[PDB]
Amino acid sequence: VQPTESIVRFPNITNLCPFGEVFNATRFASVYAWNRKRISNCVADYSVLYNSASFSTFKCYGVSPTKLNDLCFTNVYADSFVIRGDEVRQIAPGQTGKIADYNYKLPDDFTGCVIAWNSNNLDSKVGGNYNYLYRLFRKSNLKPFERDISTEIYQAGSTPCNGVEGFNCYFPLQSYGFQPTNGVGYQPYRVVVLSFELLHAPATVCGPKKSTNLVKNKCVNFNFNGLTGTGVLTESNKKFLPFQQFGRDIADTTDAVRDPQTLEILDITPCSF
Amino acid sequence: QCVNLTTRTQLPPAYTNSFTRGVYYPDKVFRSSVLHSTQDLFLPFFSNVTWFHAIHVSGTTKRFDNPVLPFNDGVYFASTEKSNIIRGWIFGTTLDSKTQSLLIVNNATNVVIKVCEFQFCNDPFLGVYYHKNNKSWMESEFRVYSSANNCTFEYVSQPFLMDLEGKQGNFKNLREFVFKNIDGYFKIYSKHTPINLVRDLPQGFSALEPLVDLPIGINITRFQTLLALHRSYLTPGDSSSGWTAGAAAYYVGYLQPRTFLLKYNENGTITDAVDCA
Amino acid sequence: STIEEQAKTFLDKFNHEAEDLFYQSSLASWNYNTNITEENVQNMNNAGDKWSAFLKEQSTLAQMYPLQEIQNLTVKLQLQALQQNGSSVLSEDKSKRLNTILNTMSTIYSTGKVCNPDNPQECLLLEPGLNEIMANSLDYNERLWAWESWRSEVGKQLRPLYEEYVVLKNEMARANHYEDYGDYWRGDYEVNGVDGYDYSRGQLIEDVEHTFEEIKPLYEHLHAYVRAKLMNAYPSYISPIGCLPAHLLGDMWGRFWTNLYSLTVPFGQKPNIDVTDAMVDQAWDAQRIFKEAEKFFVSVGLPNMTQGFWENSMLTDPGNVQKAVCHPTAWDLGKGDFRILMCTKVTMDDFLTAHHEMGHIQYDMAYAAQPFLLRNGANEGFHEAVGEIMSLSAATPKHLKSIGLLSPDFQEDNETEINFLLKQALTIVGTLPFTYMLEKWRWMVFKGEIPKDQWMKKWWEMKREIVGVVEPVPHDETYCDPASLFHVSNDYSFIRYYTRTLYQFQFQEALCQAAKHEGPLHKCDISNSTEAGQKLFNMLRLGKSEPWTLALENVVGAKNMNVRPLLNYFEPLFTWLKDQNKNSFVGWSTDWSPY
Ligand SMILES: *[C@@H]1O[C@H](CO)[C@@H](O[C@@H]2O[C@H](CO)[C@@H](O[C@@H]3O[C@H](CO)[C@@H](O)[C@H](O)[C@@H]3O)[C@H](O)[C@H]2NC(C)=O)[C@H](O)[C@H]1NC(C)=O
Ligand SMILES: *[C@@H]1O[C@H](CO)[C@@H](O[C@@H]2O[C@H](CO)[C@@H](O)[C@H](O)[C@H]2NC(C)=O)[C@H](O)[C@H]1NC(C)=O
Ligand SMILES: *[C@@H]1O[C@H](CO)[C@@H](O[C@@H]2O[C@H](CO)[C@@H](O)[C@H](O)[C@H]2NC(C)=O)[C@H](O)[C@H]1NC(C)=O
Ligand SMILES: *[C@@H]1O[C@H](CO)[C@@H](O[C@@H]2O[C@H](CO)[C@@H](O)[C@H](O)[C@H]2NC(C)=O)[C@H](O)[C@H]1NC(C)=O
Ligand SMILES: *[C@@H]1O[C@H](CO)[C@@H](O[C@@H]2O[C@H](CO)[C@@H](O)[C@H](O)[C@H]2NC(C)=O)[C@H](O)[C@H]1NC(C)=O
Ligand SMILES: *[C@@H]1O[C@H](CO)[C@@H](O[C@@H]2O[C@H](CO)[C@@H](O)[C@H](O)[C@H]2NC(C)=O)[C@H](O)[C@H]1NC(C)=O
Ligand SMILES: *[C@@H]1O[C@H](CO)[C@@H](O[C@@H]2O[C@H](CO)[C@@H](O)[C@H](O)[C@H]2NC(C)=O)[C@H](O)[C@H]1NC(C)=O
Ligand SMILES: *[C@@H]1O[C@H](CO)[C@@H](O[C@@H]2O[C@H](CO)[C@@H](O)[C@H](O)[C@H]2NC(C)=O)[C@H](O)[C@H]1NC(C)=O
Ligand SMILES: *[C@@H]1O[C@H](CO)[C@@H](O)[C@H](O)[C@H]1NC(C)=O
Ligand SMILES: *[C@@H]1O[C@H](CO)[C@@H](O)[C@H](O)[C@H]1NC(C)=O
Ligand SMILES: *[C@@H]1O[C@H](CO)[C@@H](O)[C@H](O)[C@H]1NC(C)=O
Ligand SMILES: *[C@@H]1O[C@H](CO)[C@@H](O)[C@H](O)[C@H]1NC(C)=O
Ligand SMILES: *[C@@H]1O[C@H](CO)[C@@H](O)[C@H](O)[C@H]1NC(C)=O
Ligand SMILES: *[C@@H]1O[C@H](CO)[C@@H](O)[C@H](O)[C@H]1NC(C)=O
Ligand SMILES: *[C@@H]1O[C@H](CO)[C@@H](O)[C@H](O)[C@H]1NC(C)=O
Repeated sequence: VQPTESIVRFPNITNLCPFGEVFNATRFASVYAWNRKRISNCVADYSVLYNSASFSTFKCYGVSPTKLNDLCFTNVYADSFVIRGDEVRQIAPGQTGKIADYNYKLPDDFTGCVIAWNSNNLDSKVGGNYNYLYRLFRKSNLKPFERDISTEIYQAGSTPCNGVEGFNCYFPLQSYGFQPTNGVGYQPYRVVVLSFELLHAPATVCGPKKSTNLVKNKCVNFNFNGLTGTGVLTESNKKFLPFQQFGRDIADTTDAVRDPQTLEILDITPCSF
Repeated sequence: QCVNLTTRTQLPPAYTNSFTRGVYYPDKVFRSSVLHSTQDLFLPFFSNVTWFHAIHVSGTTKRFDNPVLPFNDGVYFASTEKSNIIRGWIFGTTLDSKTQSLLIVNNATNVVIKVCEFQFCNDPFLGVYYHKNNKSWMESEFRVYSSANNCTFEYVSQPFLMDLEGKQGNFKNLREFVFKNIDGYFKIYSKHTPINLVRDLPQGFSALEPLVDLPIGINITRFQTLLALHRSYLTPGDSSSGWTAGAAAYYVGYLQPRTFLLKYNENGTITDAVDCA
Repeated sequence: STIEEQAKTFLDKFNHEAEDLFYQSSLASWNYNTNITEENVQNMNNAGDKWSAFLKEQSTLAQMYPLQEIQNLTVKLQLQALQQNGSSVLSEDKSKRLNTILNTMSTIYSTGKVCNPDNPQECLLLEPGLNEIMANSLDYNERLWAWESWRSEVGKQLRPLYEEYVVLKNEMARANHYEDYGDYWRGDYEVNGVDGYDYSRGQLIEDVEHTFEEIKPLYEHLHAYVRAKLMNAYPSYISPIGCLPAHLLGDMWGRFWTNLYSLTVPFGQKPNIDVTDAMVDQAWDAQRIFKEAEKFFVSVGLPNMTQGFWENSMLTDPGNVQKAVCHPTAWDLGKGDFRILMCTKVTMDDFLTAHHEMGHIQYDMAYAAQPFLLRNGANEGFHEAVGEIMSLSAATPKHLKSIGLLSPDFQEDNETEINFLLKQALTIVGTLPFTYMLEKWRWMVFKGEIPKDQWMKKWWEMKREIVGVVEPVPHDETYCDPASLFHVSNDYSFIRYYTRTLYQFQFQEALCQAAKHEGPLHKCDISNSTEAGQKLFNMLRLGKSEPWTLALENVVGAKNMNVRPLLNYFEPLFTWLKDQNKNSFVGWSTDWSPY
């Protein structure tokens, strides 16, 4: 009547999500041409992202950072781009400015986390790193999650711009000046945005289900895949099929279950009273 | 890139009374020496199953039937092959670029499983070339989809090289498949039984085991079978003609909700079944 | 579609481009100043030429936007600061002639030598020889010879150059819709479009004259005391009724009376507060000095210094292999980079100078949150005032004994207080009548109230009436004595010093009242006063976006400059001078002359 131990068994954590591909990417894109990598059909370990002091901002909107590994989703979008330091807070639900209106805008009901870190050691070079650009002028604000790769001359006045720059005719894309001697605020900050989407499709991306150690000849409650029972687990002499997870006796009661890590059959006996 | 196929005389579709085949494992529960009753999507023991022929006569009907068949609740796909003519299937709703579809095909090196909104064609097929120079086939001309975009699922297997030569004789291979789409999960069952027949697969019992469970929230209404074609120097034709189909035939049976009494033995394998109808 | 939106778009494009361009130019200038070579100078020249061409193009582009249709004050101020086409309204030949005149006057002032009449093989230069003779020498004949030689060898050469310079500047000012060049200079104090905070151009002259009339008694008492003290060192050269001679003021021109402290010291038996020995026995360094300055600033309530300021500035002399200019300057690169160029030695003077430069840097970081054209002080004297208030608050004995330099058992005697007040007077109030007279002479020579054949005549008349300075020998119209100064021969304004002298004491009194400090004003310390820090940051944040009157009202509570804080700063010294001038004749008479 006293289940002391509580064991949790689950299959091995394989097929990790390619977070190191978007986080440790060599070449990032500009804020106007941000990449949108799709993350699905993998286990996303968000503990390695939160437990890392390299990131300056780890704000999560509509979700808690600790409970990230305890939730499932259908697909995650990773929006990676380089932004200036003094405009990192513009990447947030309900913010205005030049980046949040003309380059990248988040919806008011955005559910996800924004991650950013200083990249002055990589994206800054002596003489000026003019490889990153940002859209400075646009006729209207952007919709949530919308790209704009247009290079049309911004017509700021009534005079029609004949595809050339001049009076009231400015180029929409302007390049950042990233020198290694710039102070905090003007230094390049690589920022990634993890957008969580939940649809009617089955949940493909979940958190890594932790696994505990086994115990034999003790009354312990168990949980392998969905079986929440209580009994004594001992080694069995039967052999299941290569696909059958658990079994049951003639009385329609859980009798045995295959361990998702060792592929061994363990008998289940109810603790006597 | 797609090329249609001409010189294909139309013949009335044949039907074959299926035997007790079609029973699979409805769950992952182990049972021994018991008779369990299940109420799930199964195939009746005797029903009309459409027989599709793929042969090539020596002269005076060349049949390469691979039409778009409906998918009501689940299809029972049985393959009687001798040279691996059937490469895979194309599941979906309209097989257009407006809705997502399921692409399962084996191109002799990997098992490609992609779920994207492809732009398929009327006659999607693979081809081999009987090259007498190096005595090798080295299949090519993968003509299944023309425009691939917005992929949400992708899976490839380890590289291999299956037998692509054209065997002569009887059907020495039987591949049975049962496809189900419930709760957004696409369940695939498979069973391989070495047989030796020419037509009208013999009566028997084979419990199909669960192979994969692909989570894809897509609607499956129609499906098309991906066959293969043989080409050599003795084939009159340039673009649409000049090909021959090896001896092969596949069967398609639709599932219906019925009650079945499954008989398990001391090893957890289904031996017999009883249909209540 | 409107003109205001087009102006805002143009201003955004300018703030994007000019920021990076000025940052590159400032990087080149910093590499040249910290490392003198033949490549850094070429890079700096190229960057400066590119920046000047960019500014000219942007001004010619912005001139197509009317200023009467803009209703936003910020955009209007940015456009007005950008449309300043000063050196481009004149003709090409006239502009080239004016540039040639400026260059030749700068070279005459810089490359100006004078040889001894008895030693023609060795001549004297301004900086090493003339300043030394006018500062540390006591011989009447030697100082008179040096003064006459400087006024004759260089003054006479700049007479026609200045006569053409004034005409060219008047033409340029009239082309820019101004009355004269003095009006163009006073336009820096002009603010319009704000109700109650307006300030015209003649009102500046009126306020300066009123402040000078209110400060005249203190300067007259100080002049009487200095004359009584100098009568001892010169028994038969200075009269107790007349004015002081021009070459006996401790300076080449009589601007600062700091070098007269050794002769006019009230109590020579007690030495001045000098913590240099206490700084060298505690093993101090320039790093420690700047760390203590940062600690003071963060205790006031201002943010810390950036990491780039500590990992990029050159706070010490690099050595003999690398040459650099050892002039303390605060560098604002523009893109969040702030540095200080100073060959800091272990000295109390360098301590106060470091506090001044860090105050400049704090002002820069405070107004860095505004557009490029507005990233500047509210007026041409706010930066120096913000630096000097910190330099004064750091030099108090209370702050010194709280840091650890001064012993805690050191008592505050009133004799040392009087000596410190007299030094501050000689270095601050001594240059106020000189600045006023020089600026008034320049204003009246630009407006046209002084004919060309009376320039030096009226100059000496004013310097004898307004200031207590009389010329030793008569100088006719060929001895252009006024042009012997750096700021007048290099086209630099001078009223900024008077304005900053008023502003520093106004800010000091305001921050001391906000710090809940009682007693005299000169013994006030605002180190641990966060209220005064916030009250000053409210003014440093506005920068140039708001009028200087609004900034003044935010920092002191009045929209006009007042001299009463300056008089309150020297109240004990005023009483002591009134007590020490009982038998002496206060004032001066213009009829006396050393002829
Ligand atoms: C989940 O991962 C664990 C840890 O990797 C697996 O446990 C161990 O798996 C190996 C391989 O199947 C078992 O065989 C051992 O292999 C090593 C290396 O070849 C060999 O040196 C040993 O002598 C042994 O043969 C091993 O017994 C097993 N347990 C331990 C304690 O190592 C587990 O099998 C994985 N489960 C799944 C479902 O992938
Ligand atoms: C990007 O690369 C860095 C560098 O390797 C990864 O940081 C490592 O994280 C693991 C996780 O436990 C630590 O054991 C290593 O010590 C870390 N490296 C260093 C140098 O400290 C980081 O995890 C990578 N990003 C992702 C998303 O995986
Ligand atoms: C193959 O034949 C068909 C019909 O004879 C050609 O027409 C296509 O028909 C399908 C379905 O009926 C449509 O989805 C296509 O849009 C049709 N195509 C065109 C161009 O109308 C088809 O074109 C033929 N294939 C080739 C490659 O010619
Ligand atoms: C398929 O079911 C039908 C139902 O009776 C049967 O085949 C039919 O036979 C009649 C008799 O000529 C034809 O007219 C129909 O066209 C046939 N229908 C189909 C679908 O084939 C028979 O029970 C089943 N077919 C076979 C071959 O057994
Ligand atoms: C069978 O299909 C697979 C997947 O479509 C092919 O594998 C890819 O082939 C392309 C083109 O050669 C390569 O760029 C990819 O890197 C391959 N990916 C993998 C995972 O192998 C394969 O080449 C095809 N084989 C044949 C014979 O057509
Ligand atoms: C047999 O050898 C031939 C000789 O080249 C090759 O087949 C051809 O290879 C060339 C080179 O890429 C291409 O024209 C085609 O890939 C092939 N053409 C034909 C008509 O087969 C190849 O090495 C071998 N081919 C086979 C089928 O075994
Ligand atoms: C002049 O234009 C500026 C815009 O550059 C206005 O500043 C805005 O002020 C409002 C309210 O104070 C803020 O919410 C905006 O964020 C400001 N825009 C910025 C900082 O870019 C300013 O208000 C305008 N002047 C007047 C008198 O309306
Ligand atoms: C301002 O506050 C600081 C911190 O409270 C004062 O520094 C302390 O002064 C007392 C008095 O001598 C010392 O006992 C402490 O050791 C000092 N603190 C530290 C960390 O050294 C400071 O005296 C106050 N006043 C000024 C003018 O700075
Ligand atoms: C891909 O298809 C999915 C199906 O719902 C859709 O939500 C998504 O927007 C599509 N992506 C595109 C068209 O880029
Ligand atoms: C599938 O069909 C259901 C109802 O028939 C519909 O609600 C749903 O939107 C469909 N999904 C797709 C992807 O077409
Ligand atoms: C059942 O398994 C036993 C061994 O466990 C084996 O001897 C027997 O042949 C198997 N029977 C069937 C029908 O698979
Ligand atoms: C100063 O400039 C010279 C000339 O290029 C160079 O050799 C030297 O390294 C520079 N000094 C420093 C400290 O960079
Ligand atoms: C200089 O600017 C003023 C107004 O700022 C303008 O009236 C004048 O035309 C400009 N000069 C030239 C030569 O365009
Ligand atoms: C300045 O730095 C000190 C220690 O280095 C710290 O205690 C203080 O909070 C900082 N002040 C800021 C960041 O405003
Ligand atoms: C300084 O204080 C002493 C003692 O109170 C007094 O005798 C002396 O007159 C004072 N001197 C001045 C100049 O105030």
